[PDB]
Order: sequence, then structure tokens, then C-alpha cells
Amino acid sequence: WISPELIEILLTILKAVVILLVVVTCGAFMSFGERRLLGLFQNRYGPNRVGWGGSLQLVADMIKMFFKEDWIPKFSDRVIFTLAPMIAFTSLLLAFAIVPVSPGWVVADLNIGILFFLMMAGLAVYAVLFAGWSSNNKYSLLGAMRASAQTLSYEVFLGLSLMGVVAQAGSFNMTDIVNSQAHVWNVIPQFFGFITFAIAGVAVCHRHPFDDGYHIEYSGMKFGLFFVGEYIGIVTISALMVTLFFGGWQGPLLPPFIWFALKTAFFMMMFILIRASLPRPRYDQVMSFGWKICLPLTLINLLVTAAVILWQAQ
Amino acid sequence: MTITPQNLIALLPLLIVGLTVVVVMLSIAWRRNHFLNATLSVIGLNAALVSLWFVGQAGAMDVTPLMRVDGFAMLYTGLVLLASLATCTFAYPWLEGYNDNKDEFYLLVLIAALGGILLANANHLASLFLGIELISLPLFGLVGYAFRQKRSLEASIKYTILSAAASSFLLFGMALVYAQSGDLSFVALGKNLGDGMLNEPLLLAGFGLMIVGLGFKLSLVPFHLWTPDVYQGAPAPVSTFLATASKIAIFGVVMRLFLYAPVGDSEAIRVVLAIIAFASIIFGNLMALSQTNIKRLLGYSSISHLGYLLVALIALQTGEMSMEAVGVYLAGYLFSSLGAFGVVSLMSSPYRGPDADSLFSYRGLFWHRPILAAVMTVMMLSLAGIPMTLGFIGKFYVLAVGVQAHLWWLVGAVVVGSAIGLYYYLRVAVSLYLHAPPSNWQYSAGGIVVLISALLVLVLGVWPQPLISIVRLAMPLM
Amino acid sequence: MIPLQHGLILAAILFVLGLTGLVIRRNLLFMLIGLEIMINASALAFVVAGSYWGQTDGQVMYILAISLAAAEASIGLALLLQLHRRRQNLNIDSVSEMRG
Amino acid sequence: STEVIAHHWAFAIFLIVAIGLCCLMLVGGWFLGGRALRLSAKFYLVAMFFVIFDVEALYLFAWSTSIRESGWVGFVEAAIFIFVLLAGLVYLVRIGALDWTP
Amino acid sequence: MEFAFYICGLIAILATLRVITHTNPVHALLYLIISLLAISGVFFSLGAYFAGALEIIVYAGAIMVLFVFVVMMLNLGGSEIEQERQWLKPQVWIGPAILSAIMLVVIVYAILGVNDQGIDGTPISAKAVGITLFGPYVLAVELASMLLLAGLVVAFHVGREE
Amino acid sequence: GHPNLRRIMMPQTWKGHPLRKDYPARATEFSPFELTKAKQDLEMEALTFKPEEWGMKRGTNEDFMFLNLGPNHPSAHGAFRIVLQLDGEEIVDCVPDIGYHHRGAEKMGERQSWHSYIPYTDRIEYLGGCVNEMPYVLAVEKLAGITVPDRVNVIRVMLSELFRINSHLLYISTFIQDVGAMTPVFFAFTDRQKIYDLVEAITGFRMHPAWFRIGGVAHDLPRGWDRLLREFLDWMPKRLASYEKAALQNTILKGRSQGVAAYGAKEALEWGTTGAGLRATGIDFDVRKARPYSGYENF
Ligand SMILES: CCCCCCCCCCCCCCCCCC(=O)OC[C@H](COP(=O)(O)OCCN)OC(=O)CCCCCCCCCCCCCCCCC
Ligand SMILES: CCCCCCCCCCCCCCCCCC(=O)OC[C@H](COP(=O)(O)OCCN)OC(=O)CCCCCCCCCCCCCCCCC
Ligand SMILES: CCCCCCCCCCCCCCCCCC(=O)OC[C@H](COP(=O)(O)OCCN)OC(=O)CCCCCCCCCCCCCCCCC
Ligand SMILES: CCCCCCCCCCCCCCCCCC(=O)OC[C@H](COP(=O)(O)OCCN)OC(=O)CCCCCCCCCCCCCCCCC
Ligand SMILES: CCCCCCCCCCCCCCCCCC(=O)OC[C@H](COP(=O)(O)OCCN)OC(=O)CCCCCCCCCCCCCCCCC
Ligand SMILES: CCCCCCCCCCCCCCCCCC(=O)OC[C@H](COP(=O)(O)OCCN)OC(=O)CCCCCCCCCCCCCCCCC
Ligand SMILES: CCCCCCCCCCCCCCCCCCCC
Ligand SMILES: CCCCCCCCCCCCCCCCCCCC
Ligand SMILES: CCCCCCCCCCCCCCCCCCCC
Repeated sequence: WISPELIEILLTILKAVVILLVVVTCGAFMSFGERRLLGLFQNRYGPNRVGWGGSLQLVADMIKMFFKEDWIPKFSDRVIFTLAPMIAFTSLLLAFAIVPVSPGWVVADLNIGILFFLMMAGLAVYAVLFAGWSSNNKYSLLGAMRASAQTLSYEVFLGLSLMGVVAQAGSFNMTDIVNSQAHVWNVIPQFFGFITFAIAGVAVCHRHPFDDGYHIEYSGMKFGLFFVGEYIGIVTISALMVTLFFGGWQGPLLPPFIWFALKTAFFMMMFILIRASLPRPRYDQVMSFGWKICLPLTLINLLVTAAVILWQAQ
Repeated sequence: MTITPQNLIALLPLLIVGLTVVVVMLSIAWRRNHFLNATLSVIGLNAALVSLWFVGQAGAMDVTPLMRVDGFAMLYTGLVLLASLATCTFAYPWLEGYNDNKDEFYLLVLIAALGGILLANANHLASLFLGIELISLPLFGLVGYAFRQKRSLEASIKYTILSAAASSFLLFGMALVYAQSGDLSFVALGKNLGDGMLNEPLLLAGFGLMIVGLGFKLSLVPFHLWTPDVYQGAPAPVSTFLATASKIAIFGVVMRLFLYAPVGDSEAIRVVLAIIAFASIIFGNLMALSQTNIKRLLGYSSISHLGYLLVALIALQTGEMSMEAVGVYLAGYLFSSLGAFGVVSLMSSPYRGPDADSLFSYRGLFWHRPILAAVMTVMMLSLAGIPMTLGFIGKFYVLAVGVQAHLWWLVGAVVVGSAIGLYYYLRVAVSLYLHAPPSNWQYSAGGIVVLISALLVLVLGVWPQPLISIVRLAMPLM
Repeated sequence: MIPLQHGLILAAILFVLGLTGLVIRRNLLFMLIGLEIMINASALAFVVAGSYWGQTDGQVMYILAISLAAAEASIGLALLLQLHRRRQNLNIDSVSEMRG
Repeated sequence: STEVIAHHWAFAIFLIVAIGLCCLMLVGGWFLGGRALRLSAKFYLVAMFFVIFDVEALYLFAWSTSIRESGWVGFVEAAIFIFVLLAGLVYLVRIGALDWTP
Repeated sequence: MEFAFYICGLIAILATLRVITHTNPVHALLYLIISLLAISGVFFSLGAYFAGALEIIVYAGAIMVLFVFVVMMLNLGGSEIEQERQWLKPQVWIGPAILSAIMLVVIVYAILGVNDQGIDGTPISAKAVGITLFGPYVLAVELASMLLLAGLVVAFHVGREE
Repeated sequence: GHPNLRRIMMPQTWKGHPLRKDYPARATEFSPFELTKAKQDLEMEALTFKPEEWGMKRGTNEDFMFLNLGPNHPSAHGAFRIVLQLDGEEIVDCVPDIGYHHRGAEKMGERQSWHSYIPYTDRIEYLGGCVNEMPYVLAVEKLAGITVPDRVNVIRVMLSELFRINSHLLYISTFIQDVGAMTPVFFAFTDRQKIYDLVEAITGFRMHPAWFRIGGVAHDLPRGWDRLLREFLDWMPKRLASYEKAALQNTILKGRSQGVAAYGAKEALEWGTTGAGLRATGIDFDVRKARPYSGYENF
């Protein structure tokens, strides 16, 4: 069984497994880190007693949610009710599956790339829809329709915000996108694309300030699946933002994974700071902002990016 | 192939109608004004109609791998634009009584006219498909424009479901044809076959499924059962547009497809089309025998007249005057249907609410509306193919084309269907003169349109040579 | 090394399944669902034909097909909502008042 | 090539292990621990707007990956497409189609 | 490549057969989404990568979302749909199923008599599709924008509430 | 002539009238059967809802849905039901269901001595404390014919203003939290802790000091209170300016708050609106100036 091809195949599979495990662990520790960083932003400490510095707290909520009684509503659709947290977890996990965290460390070097990310987000809206419908609660159903209408209103320009970076790279591939940032990171030319992508990524992840609730019926381990999937989506959106707008792993002195992890941690911290800092706008205001401001901004940014690209191609 | 400025000159009515769509849309966004938006729509359609002159002096060219502009496309573009302008003219006094928004009617009419122009210029399966749906979907809106009315909602639902089904059939047939041939241009459908192997089963199956879709679109038997319901339920200007522009554009693109495709010379396709034409003529004439509703009667009339047109289409590969017959017949049928549906629209206008019936009651029309009764009896005599009317000149062209190609079964079908049509058309025409128990310039404009259609029908019925010379001047590429 | 006939057969199977669902279902919603199955099957047939010939034309026809599918779904669901508003049922056999 | 088949195997293992991990999490949650209004049409309108503008977005997606090959002619065509898109959006906003509050 | 093609095609066939015979609308839409994902896998096995990406992005990510949305707005509890099961009666479906089977046999007989060198599965990227789209298919793009505009106007005119 | 004369404190199926002199004040024997019966009415209220007992009309135009927002409210203002008649998102009509926090405080006023009732006066407006004690002890002093000395007036004014700042800090922080900004409530409760340090030093208690007396206060001021007051007075203004700049000048908060639920002077007058809601209409009516008490003229 000793052959270089099989050794390389096993090494690549092991690298993908390591990436998956580190991402799920980082999502759970991101829940713990949201509690700690909210404590830091609010002049307090957060959980710092369960283990050293509170580091064993996440294990305590994991044990609590595992050994909590598993409960499904009596007049609920069991398959759809169980299926919603599956989607909420797996959709943005599989969206992470295209992220290049280091040169040579990627799971899938697809030719579609951020198209696969858009595939995953368009599937991810079904978690909210299914959680609202299957719970057999009219408050949960109304909240799910409002949340899904908001996410459609921002998913309508998520891809168009990425299209300026795609146009500059000339490709959908993520390695080509981070290689086109070898001199200047895409946050400088695609700045309006960057802010529109930030707004769309926060809105489709159901984060503050885009957060009658469609999770009130969930409990035990399904609620934990919803939360861990939300934090995995935070990590995935931050890593995609780093790769598409901040050079990915490229940096002057540090190893490439150190630069990627530092930039992803910075945007993770900015997610927490955005929750701690901004008030919640009204629903109609949020959706009018999504439709009237951001979508024309993405279209005009794409037009100007194309004009600059074709003018610079002598 | 790229686009040149000369290609842009050949693109002129399409560009003008699309610009009119955008301009009318932005004018509705500025402020809802029925008169201004209707005026902008008719100004754009008239601009496209007069830009056909610059298209003619641009010459005949291939503008895209998809479009081909020639005299054929010019004639069908002019017919589609005339039908759209008449639809807007009939639509304004009807929409004067409409309580909800009226401006979207003209936007949908303009987009459907754009689809008709694309079908006039279509040289490709992609452009044929796109032109068909660009006609169909604004007609989904227009047929159910008065969706509060029960009949209009019924007609809208029926038309939408059946047209989506026919679109699926047409696209599946196009996909099978593309799988056989490897190119989607009209001239390459059957070009990879030789030594008498033109009847390839996959190409024939694909063309059969496209025949299903197009025969839905042309109200041909046995895809005809939607026609009286959708004609009756739709608003009367929408019925005018659906009778004239949609049928004319789809028949023109079918004419071009069967002219250019080498598989149009197939014997099996010819026999299937002969069966469809025979059944369409006989069934449409028979089913209108006992109709007291003028709209359902005109729908069955449309089935019969499209059967006669298909008879002219069958002799395309054999005779030389088949497309000239199609042009003359389509001009006459357009003017006759414009007059008949316009009299119906003028007598149904203004829109008197969704809860009040829009029944015609044509009996005794001469004693309060004598000019409209004269126009409608001229149209009834024209649709019967009676001499001194242009419909007779079209029927004469169809019969000459059939006799030239020795299509004797279709010739006998035309004669028998003409006798049955004579019965019910004369019944309507004489009911206009029996005894039974407006005031703005747009209504007068609609009356002027139907009166001009009647005058044209009579004058070209007794002197058809200018129309014949114009149609012979519109020669497509050999 | 996938036969073109196998892809066309799969597309035809999906097409006739969608047409059967369109015919046998009294609900307008299931009729729209069957229409979507039919147009998606036809678009798959175009994709198979384009992939056999190595041309982008199959995917371009797919793009036009799904543009039509999206707009037709929009219009059909609007008409279905209007029907549910003005009749409180989706029985398509009840929408039959014009005949003869 | 060995690299592409290794990456295909890694992607397959990624999807399999992610789905299996979530399934095992649900199974362990079930096994462990002891036991004991009419929606408005604006929702449809917003979802319909999303569908239509997402199809126009796919057209722009196809344009964006091949901008340099299409040249300035493709820029003019996409500018016409985007202008039609923006005119439709302006029309939707001005007639109150995109106003949630009346 | 072929193995994925046959499994995805079988999954699409079985899911569509589950769709057209189901009584619950949300379950039927879920099976339809599964069939669309399977058809996207079929597209990816044939090298049509942009087609598969748009199959998930638009067909299974926008159109089915609209269908699901409308089903929630109706609150379809199977009123006179589940309580009748008219399509499950053999006297109702035996006719249309025989008609569809006859049409399938005719189409398959036409299909089997065509030249077939096989599908190579060479990936046709979205770059080539966009080159063709804004080259030889420009008027298709602009009039497709007009078609989507018409669909928008029609659906807004019909689907208002007042 | 009353449009709907139903019970507003007690439930509808209550026998007798509690404030009558022959009604016994004390708690009755608890019965699990009555609790189960009232639970059954709670579960059957969603089914047997009649939209005419509550004073409404047109109980489902076939689109007017109904919503309930209680009686489990996760907020500091308490828990109470509002049943909403909705046209989409618009509130056509709404009646509030109150009495879920009825403590019988007036009836207890008839059951406690003049001195032993003061802790009950604390718990009327439980964010007010000494502010709640002040009108009761002033009215009892009017009954007793007592004029308190000036130092009593200044002490009671100081404690009233400390508790007014405490209540206003809670109100502003909870409003900012209700808008959506979750951070300033932590710092506002730190400022409340500074106030509570001074109040604990003076009265021995935080929220219900019960420190005012008929004729004065319970104790003298402890030695060193001025240091705590000076420390709080140095602490407060920069924190207040920081809250203003961080949340109250936020345009998202302004869009959530400006123009929402507006009324004028006539509407405030006809509904008995007092406090900041009345004075925001331009009507200058504060009791501390219009009808001065407790030596407020000397400030
Ligand atoms: C009221 C009606 C509506 C009015 C309009 C409202 C909307 C406005 C939207 C504006 C959008 C502007 C987008 C500008 C992008 C221009 C930069 C760009 O795309 O450059 C591309 C180029 C890299 O491409 P290339 O060189 O081809 O690389 C591959 C090599 N073959 O990149 C480079 O070579 C590097 C170029 C760097 C340029 C940096 C400066 C421009 C971008 C940052 C703008 C910051 C604006 C800050 C706020 C201003 C006030 C709002
Ligand atoms: C950017 C590229 C080029 C684009 C195309 C060229 C520019 C297009 C500009 C369009 C302007 C639209 C707005 C016009 C406003 C007119 C205002 C006015 O005078 O309104 C009077 C009247 C209003 O209606 P009424 O009810 O009668 O009012 C009674 C109260 N006085 O209304 C009337 O009586 C009707 C007045 C009609 C005036 C306009 C007539 C010409 C329209 C030309 C464009 C039409 C489409 C062209 C297509 C391409 C042709 C090559
Ligand atoms: C020498 C023989 C071989 C050559 C033949 C050449 C053709 C010309 C000579 C033969 C003509 C025969 C015509 C027979 C029917 C005459 C029309 C007629 O009777 O119309 C009146 C009748 C309506 O009156 P009524 O009976 O009151 O109806 C009650 C309904 N509420 O109307 C009706 O009931 C409906 C009428 C429908 C249309 C008339 C029938 C058309 C049949 C085909 C005509 C073409 C000839 C084909 C060969 C036929 C057999 C010879
Ligand atoms: C709860 C579970 C629900 C179902 C989950 C999914 C079911 C299947 C799970 C097993 C999958 C086994 C592995 C599948 C193949 C992986 C490799 C692959 O896709 O390779 C093909 C292609 C490679 O591209 P490349 O090689 O770079 O191209 C150059 C030419 N060689 O790459 C591509 O073409 C990439 C595009 C295809 C990627 C598909 C990924 C899964 C999509 C479905 C997600 C479903 C999410 C959960 C449910 C949502 C709600 C329904
Ligand atoms: C295992 C038995 C069945 C078990 C139950 C069903 C589980 C899901 C099975 C379907 C999806 C996985 C199919 C297996 C894919 C394995 C990878 C593979 O075959 O890759 C080949 C090919 C790679 O690309 P290519 O470049 O052509 O490769 C040639 C080598 N140079 O690959 C390709 O070109 C495309 C790869 C497949 C397409 C992407 C994934 C599609 C996922 C569809 C899910 C549909 C919904 C499933 C719902 C299940 C529950 C009901
Ligand atoms: C990894 C990716 C993510 C990483 C995290 C970093 C990015 C986070 C992005 C957060 C985006 C939040 C967007 C919130 C938009 C809210 C729009 C809205 O509805 O505003 C309403 C408000 C008032 O509206 P109006 O109609 O005027 O009502 C007045 C009636 N009296 O209108 C207004 O107040 C007008 C201004 C509205 C807001 C403009 C946009 C602000 C965006 C948030 C600040 C971002 C700053 C940069 C953060 C760091 C980024 C690296
Ligand atoms: C929040 C970041 C999540 C990252 C998930 C994937 C982690 C992969 C770790 C790979 C580590 C090795 C990378 C290659 C070597 C270069 C760096 C060496 C020093 C770490
Ligand atoms: C065959 C071509 C058309 C010929 C002319 C058809 C009739 C056109 C309208 C002329 C005016 C009709 C007036 C009829 C008056 C009838 C009065 C009857 C009194 C009993
Ligand atoms: C209330 C209205 C219900 C209408 C149901 C219509 C059902 C039609 C079923 C048709 C069945 C055809 C069976 C096959 C016939 C022979 C093969 C085709 C002709 C050669």
C-alpha cells in the first residue's frame, strides 16, 4: 500500500479533516469568545470561572445541551423540525469548504468558488423557513417570514457585491482571487463592494443588528445546533471576507496561516463589536436600505470596476 | 458575430420599442398619468413604424447569429406594430373606466410588441423561443388585467398554465433538435443528413414537440381548446392584440423556420401539418356554428383562418407564391380582425366594473350605432372570404397555392369550411340589422381606426394590386 | 463516457413525470409545481445536448429557460394568490365558468 | 492528475464528515438525558422581486468573469442591461412596491 | 463521473415521482428541492459547471423559496386536498399515466436511434458561457432583461393586496 | 352610560368588591382546583375570544388578525397583556389587560397603622423609593398638624433627587435597550450602584429604604455622607455625556424613536398625562414649581 499517490491522497484528506474540525471547534469557541468579548466591551469579565479563564465553559454548555431532555412539539412536522438545524449548521460549513486558509491548505479548489458560497447561502434560507413552519406556532411562522424576507432583501445583492472582486480577478476561483491581491488588497479598489458585502454577510447570518421568534420551540441539542451553526457562519463569513478583500493569507513577515488567522480573528471581533455597538433599525427601514441603497451601489460598483478594468487593458 | 452601426440601423424598431418601454416605465415612476403614458407608448410605436423605412434602406443583413433582417421581417414588424398601435387606441377608452392602475397596460403591450418584432427577425431557435415568451408573458398580464372580474381571472389562469405547458413542450423539442443537429440556427436543422436520410427520428420528434408548442400558439387543432375561453375572458383590446399580433408574429416565425430548415422539406412533417390544417379548418368552422357570443365565435374563426394559413404554409417548399399568399392573407386577416375586435372593444368601453357583465348584444346595433354596424358587417363579409373584400383575396391566394401544389384534400377542406363560415358570419351580419329592445376624442380615434380598417378591406378587396406589389416587394433571403 | 441517449432519456422521464403531475392534480399549486418540473427537464435536455457537442449554447439555452421559469413562477403564484383571495380555494376544476 | 483526485476525495470526506457529525450530534442529543393570522402580499412581492433580480444577477455573474474577453462592446451591452435593471428598480421604488409601510 | 451521473439521475427521478404523488405541499416542495439538487449534480457530472451552480443558486435557491413562501402565506393544511386523495384513485391516474408512458416510449424510441459518441464531460466554464452570452447572444441577454421586466410588472399588477 | 364596565383589577369571575369595608382583606386559602380552572381559562382564552367584551367592534373585515403580547414580559416595567387588532402590521385597535400586578395596597392602607404603612408606600412605584414615601408622609403630617424643620426638608429633597436620578438612569438605559443598543445599560447600572452606595450608607437599604418618618426621617445623616455624594457628583456627568453620544445621538435610535407615538397638549390634557410626557407638549406643569412642597423653593 506504500505509494506516493495514496500517501498524497491521505494527506489531502487529513488536511481537509483538520480544517473541518478546527472550524467547528472555532465556532463553539466563538460562542464562548462572544460571551468573553461582550464582557470586555461592557466593562466586565464574562465567564471566567469554569476552568482556567472560563475556557471549560463551552464544555459545560455542550454537556448541558446533550443531557437536556430532547423535546419535539406534539403537532409539529418531525422531519422538517429536525431538518432546520441540520441546514443551519451544514450550509455555511460547506460554504467554508472552499476557503483557502494557506497555500496548499484547501479542501476544494473549485472553479465555481464564491458561486458555491452563493449556493450555500441560498440553501441556508431554508433553515429559517423550515424552523418557522415546522414549529406549528404562528408567532414563529410570522417571525420566520419577516426574517426570510430580510435575508432575501440582502441576498439579492450579496453576489453582486462579490462581482467586483470577481471582475478584477477574472475568475471565480478563490486561489486566483487571493493571487490577484498579491500587490494591493481588494478592500482598496472594491471598497464599496467591501461595505456592501459586509452588510449582506451580517444580514444573511442573522447577526445584530439584523436579528415572534422562530427558535422558541427549539431546545436541547437542536437549539445548540442553531447556535453553533450561527457561529460557524460567522467564522465562514469572516474568512470569506479576508480571502476576498484582505489578501487572504498574504503578508510581509508572518507565516501565511498566521496572517489569515489574525485577519479572521479581527473580523470575528468586529462582529462582536457590531453586536455590542449598534442599535437595531426598524424592519421596513432595514429592507428599504437593502433594496434602495445597497443593490444600486453594487450595480454601479460593478459598472465602474468594469470601466476601470477595460480602460487599464491597453 | 459582432454588431456594426449598420446592424444597429437594422435593429431600429427593436431598439425604439425597448427605449419606449424604458421611457414609459420612467414616466410612470415619475407620476402616474394615463394620457401621457398612452401618448408616449403610441409615439414610440409610431417611431418604430417609421424607422422601418431606414431599416429598408439599410438593406437585408444578418444581425446576430440570432437575427436576420429582410423584407419578410419588415412586413411582419409593420403588421405587429399596426396591431399594437390599434390595441393601444382601443385600450384607452376601455381603461378610462378602469379603477385601478391603467399605465401598466401600455408597458405590457410594448413588451409584447417587442416580442413580436423579435419573432419577425428571428433566425435562431434561441430567438424564436425568446420571442414566443416575450409575446406570451405580457399577454398573461393583459388577459388578466381586470383580475377582479371573474372571467378575466379564469382566462388568465388558463392561458398562463397552458402557455407554460406549451413552452415546456417547445423547449424540449428544441433540445432534441439541438441534440440531433448540433446547431440552433434555422438553416442547420437537418443539414447533417444526406442520401435521403432527412427523416431522422430524433429530429422529427423534436420538430413534433415544437409543432405542439407552436400549434398551441396558433390555436391549431388539437391545441385549440383554450382559444374561445381566453378570447372571451380577456379584455376586448387584449382580445384584439391576442387575435392579431400574437398569431401574426408566431405564424411569421413558423413560416421562416419551415422555409430555412432542410427538414421542412420532409414528407412526414408535411403530412402531419396537412392533418392539422384539415382538422383545424373543419373543426374551427363547425364549432362556431351555434355561438351567440361574438368573442368565442371570433376565436373559432381564428382557428379556421389559421388553418387556411397553414394550408398556404404546407405548399412552401413546392410553390413559389406561398409566402406571398401568406403575406396577403395576413394583411387581410389583420385588418378584418382589427375591425371586428375594435367594434367589440368600442361597444365594451368604458370598462363598467368587475361585477357588471360585459356581454355584447350585437342585435339591432344599426339603430343606435350605424357606422359601427357597417364596419362590423364589412368585417363579417371579409372573414367569410366574400368578394369585394380583402378576405376573399386572401382565400383566393390560399386556393391558388393549394391548387398549384395539388393539395386537393386541403382545397376541399377550404371550400367546406368556407360554406360553414358563410353560415355563421352571415348570421352575425344580419343580426346587426334586426330590432332589439364616448364623447371624447380617444373613442372617436378608435372609431376612426375601425372605419379605416373597413375602408381598407373594401378598397383592397376590389383593387388588391398595391397590397400584392407591397407583399412581393418583401422578399426574404433565398 | 456518458451516452447522450442516457441523458436525453433522463430528461424525457422527468418531462413526462412533470406532465403527469400537471394533469392528475386538481390543485393549482401542484400544477405550477409540475410546470416547473417540465421546464427544468427541458432545460436539462438542453444542457445534455450542449455538453455532448461541447458548446456553450446548451448552458445559454438553460439560462434563458430558467429566466422563463422564474418569471412564469412569479406570474403563476400571483394568479394563485389572487385565486385564493377571491375564491378561498385552489380547486382548478371550479375555475371553469367559460365553456361551449 | 493525482492532485485533483486527492482534492475530490478530500471534498467528499469533508461533506460526509460534516453531515455525519451533525447527524451524530442530533442522535446523541436524542439519546442522552432523562425524560419527563393572515400573511400580507408584501411577503410574496418581496420574494418575487428577489427571484427576478436574482436572475438578472446571474446574467451579471456570467458577465463579470469574462469582462476582459468581451471588451468595450460587452461593457456597452452590460451597461444597457444594468440601466434596464435600475429603471425597473426605480419604477418599483417610486410606485410603492418596495415600501413595506403604506 | 458516470457513477455520479446515474446516482443523481436516479435520485432526481425518484424525488420527482415523490413530488407528483404527495399530498403535503411543503413535503412535495422539499422533494422538489432534492430533485433539483440531484439535477445540479447531473449538470456537474456533464461538465456544465455554471448550469449546476445556477441550478442550485436560482432554481433551488430563489424559485423554490418563492414557492415555499407562497405555501406559508396560504397556510395549506390540506383542506379538501388530503381529505379526498383524488389523484390516488386508480380511475383518476390510470389514464394520464398510460398517456405519459406512451409518450415516453415514443420519445425514447426516437432517442435511441441517434448517433452517440458519448459525452466527454470536459468542463465548460462560466467564462466561456459569459463570452458567448455577451458576444453571439447579446440580444438574448437584453430581451431576457425585458422578459424579466414583463414578469415583474405582471406579478406586481396581479399580486397586490390593497 | 359606560361603554364597557368590566373589572379592571380583579379577574372577570371575581365575587365581591375588595375595597368595600365588609370585604375581608387577607389572603384566602389556596386551592389547586381554582388554579387548574384558571389555567383552563388561560388555555381556552385563545379559542373563546369574543371581540365585544373588550370594547372592540368588527371582530374579523376578514383580515384583522389578533395578537397577544403578554402576560410574560421580559422587561423591568412589569408583565401585562395587550390584545392587538392588526391590519397587516397596522394597529387598528388595542385594549390593555392590566391588574396582573394588583397588590391591594389601598386595602392594606386600611389595615396598617400610619407609621407601619410606610414600607408599603415604598413598593407602589418600586423604582422611586423615597419619592414614593414623600407624598404619604407629607399628607400624614398634614393630618397630624406637623411642620417639619428645614433640615428634614433638605434631607428628603436630597433622597428624592437621588432616587429620581436612579429611576431616570434605569428608564434611559431600558429605552436604549428596547431600541436595540445593549451596552449602555451596564454602565447605567454602575451609576445606579454609586447612587445605591450613598443610599445604603444613609438609609441602610437599596431599593425600598422606608426611611422617611411622620415628622422627619428615621436617623440623622451618617458621618461621611458628603464624600459619597461628592464622588457620585464627580462620576455622573461624563458618563451621562458618554451615553448621549454613544446611543442617544445615534441616527438609528432617532429613526426608531422620533415621531413615534406623538400627541399634543390637548391629548395629554384629556388623558391625565403628567411628567415628561405632558411637559414635552410645552405645558409647563411641574409640582415642584407650581405647588411647591418640602422646601423645593429654596433650590
Ligand atoms: C447620486 C446617483 C448615484 C451616484 C453614484 C453612487 C455610487 C458610486 C459607486 C462608486 C464605485 C467606485 C468603484 C471604483 C473602483 C475602481 C478601482 C478598480 O476597480 O481598479 C481595478 C484595478 C485592478 O484591476 P487590474 O489592474 O485589471 O488587475 C488585474 C491585472 N490584469 O485596481 C487597481 O489597479 C488599483 C486601483 C485603486 C483605486 C483606489 C481608489 C478608488 C477606490 C476607492 C474609493 C474610496 C471612496 C471613499 C469614499 C468617498 C466618498 C463616498
Ligand atoms: C436618452 C436617449 C433618448 C431618449 C428619447 C428622447 C427623449 C425622451 C423624453 C421623454 C419625455 C417624457 C415626459 C414629457 C412631459 C410632457 C409634459 C406635458 O407637456 O404634459 C402635457 C400633457 C399632460 O397630459 P394631460 O392630461 O393632457 O394634461 C392636462 C394638463 N395640462 O401631455 C401631453 O399633452 C403629451 C405631451 C407629449 C410630449 C412628448 C412628445 C415626444 C416624446 C418623445 C419620446 C418618445 C419615445 C421615443 C422613442 C425613440 C424615438 C427615436
Ligand atoms: C352536386 C353535388 C356535389 C357538389 C356540391 C357543390 C356545393 C354546392 C351545392 C350544394 C350545397 C348544399 C348546401 C346545403 C345546406 C344549405 C344551407 C342551409 O340549409 O342553411 C340553413 C341552416 C339553418 O336553418 P335551420 O335548419 O332553421 O337551422 C336551425 C338551427 N338553429 O343552416 C344550418 O343548419 C347550418 C349550415 C352549415 C353550412 C352548410 C353546410 C355545408 C356543407 C358542405 C358545403 C360544401 C359542399 C360539399 C359537398 C356536400 C354534399 C353534396
Ligand atoms: C443533509 C444532507 C443533504 C445532502 C447533502 C449533499 C449530498 C451528497 C453528499 C456526498 C457528496 C460526495 C462527494 C461529491 C463530489 C465532490 C467532488 C466534486 O464535486 O467534484 C466535481 C467538481 C470538481 O471541480 P474541479 O475538479 O475543480 O474542476 C476542474 C476539473 N477537474 O466540483 C464541483 O462540481 C463542485 C460543485 C458540487 C458540490 C456539491 C456539494 C453539495 C451540494 C448540496 C448541499 C446540500 C446542503 C444541505 C441541504 C440543504 C437543504 C436541502
Ligand atoms: C452512494 C450511494 C447512494 C447513497 C445515497 C445518496 C447520497 C448522495 C449521492 C449523490 C451525490 C454524490 C455522488 C458521488 C460523487 C463522488 C465523486 C465523483 O464521482 O466525482 C467524479 C466527478 C469529478 O469531476 P470530473 O473532473 O468529471 O472527474 C473525473 C476525474 N478527472 O464528479 C462530478 O463531476 C460531479 C460530482 C457529483 C455532483 C456534486 C454532488 C451532487 C449532490 C446531489 C445531492 C442530491 C440530493 C440527495 C438527497 C439524499 C437524501 C434523499
Ligand atoms: C466579516 C464581515 C462582517 C464584519 C463586521 C463589520 C461589518 C458590519 C456591518 C454592519 C452593517 C449594519 C447596517 C445597518 C443599516 C441600517 C440602515 C437603516 O435602516 O437605517 C435607518 C436610519 C434611519 O432611517 P430613516 O429612513 O432616515 O428614518 C428616519 C425616521 N425618523 O438610517 C440611518 O441612520 C442612516 C444611516 C444608516 C446606516 C449606514 C450604514 C452603517 C453601517 C454600519 C457601520 C459600519 C462601520 C464600519 C465597521 C467596520 C467594518 C470593517
Ligand atoms: C479561524 C481560522 C480557522 C482556520 C481553519 C483551518 C485551520 C488549518 C490550519 C493549518 C495550519 C498549517 C498551515 C500551513 C503551514 C503554514 C503556517 C505554519 C504556522 C502555523
Ligand atoms: C361585399 C362587400 C361589402 C358590401 C357592403 C356591405 C354593407 C356595408 C354598409 C352599408 C350601409 C348599410 C345600411 C343598411 C340599412 C338597412 C336598413 C334596413 C331597413 C329594414
Ligand atoms: C373535471 C375534468 C376532468 C378532466 C380529466 C381529463 C383526463 C384525460 C385522460 C386521458 C387518458 C388517455 C388514455 C390513453 C388513450 C390512448 C392513447 C392516446 C391516443 C392514441
